[PDB]
Amino acid sequence: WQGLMQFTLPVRLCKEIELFHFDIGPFENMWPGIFVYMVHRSCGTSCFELEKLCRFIMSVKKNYRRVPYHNWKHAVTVAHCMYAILQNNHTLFTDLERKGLLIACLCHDLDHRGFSNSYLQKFDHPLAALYSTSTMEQHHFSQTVSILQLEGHNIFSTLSSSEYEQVLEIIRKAIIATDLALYFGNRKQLEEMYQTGSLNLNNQSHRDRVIGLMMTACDLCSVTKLWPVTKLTANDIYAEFWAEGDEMKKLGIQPIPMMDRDKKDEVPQGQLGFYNAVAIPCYTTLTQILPPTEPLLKACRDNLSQWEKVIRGEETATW
Ligand SMILES: Cc1cc(C)n2c(Br)c(CSc3nc4ccccc4[nH]3)nc2n1
Ligand SMILES: [Mg+2]
Ligand SMILES: [Zn+2]
Repeated sequence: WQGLMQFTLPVRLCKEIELFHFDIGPFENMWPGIFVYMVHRSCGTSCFELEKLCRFIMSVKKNYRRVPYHNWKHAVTVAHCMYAILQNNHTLFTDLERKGLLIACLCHDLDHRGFSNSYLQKFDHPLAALYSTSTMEQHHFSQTVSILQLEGHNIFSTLSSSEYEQVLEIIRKAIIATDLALYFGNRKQLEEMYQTGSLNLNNQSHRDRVIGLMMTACDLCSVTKLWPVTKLTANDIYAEFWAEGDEMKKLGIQPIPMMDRDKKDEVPQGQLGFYNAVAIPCYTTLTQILPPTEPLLKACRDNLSQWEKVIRGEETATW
């Protein structure tokens, strides 16, 4: 925490970090510092007490598990995408939203066990008893509130009780929105609002939907990196999915192909299906609403053409 307070971002990165395609991968020692940097530039140096923010960040890190994908790296990656959207669309948002959203993104997968909502609900895990829908996401929000209530961690203590209640609702809605089950309906409504010219960012119901799609766009942003980085991250995603598949075999339940390591051949077509059904529509709608986010769409389209290249047998060396 102390070290973090003395972190300065190297000047070469100060330019690169503002770009959507920025990959945090090669800077692991600087991830906590990169988050403080992004909060300071977007929100401001006075949004949070520096000691409480650093204490908060280090507890958030401790409370992500050593799972192949839903880990600390993912949290900082999703926060960086949100940083880039906010910097590109700064004055469409309030200080409270900028605060809420950077924090929501860092916390949105807190205490992830590497198990899907399907697993927990099929195996009637206690979390699924509590949280009937959006099971892990309700848990991630609960974990965020637990961390905020730690001694020295309440980064929102400069707020009124009203504003505290407001920022918790921004965060609740933002984390819940990362349930991909909710994405399909959210994007369909946004697409209709946009095509019919009814979308109004000063309409709070519209604004909540736009924020939800920003949360999907940031959660999925590995598909917006340069091909080699996207391809490396896909390996982590499958490491985790296949471990769930293995855990189901043990328990006498057979898994869906995506979670079955003995169906690895179906990955390229699986990705094609994921890009067509989820990622391309997501970034397509976000770019309509927030034209500065276009680079995410262009990058997503580039990676789709790369998966097509893999499918027709034309890819290059792996390492
Ligand atoms: C960044 C990201 C996020 C999500 C949610 N991803 C998913 Br889901 C996938 C995998 S799509 C897929 N379908 C398959 C069918 C059979 C075998 C393998 C398959 N992979 N990638 C994601 N990336
Ligand atoms: Mg999640
Ligand atoms: Zn996530």
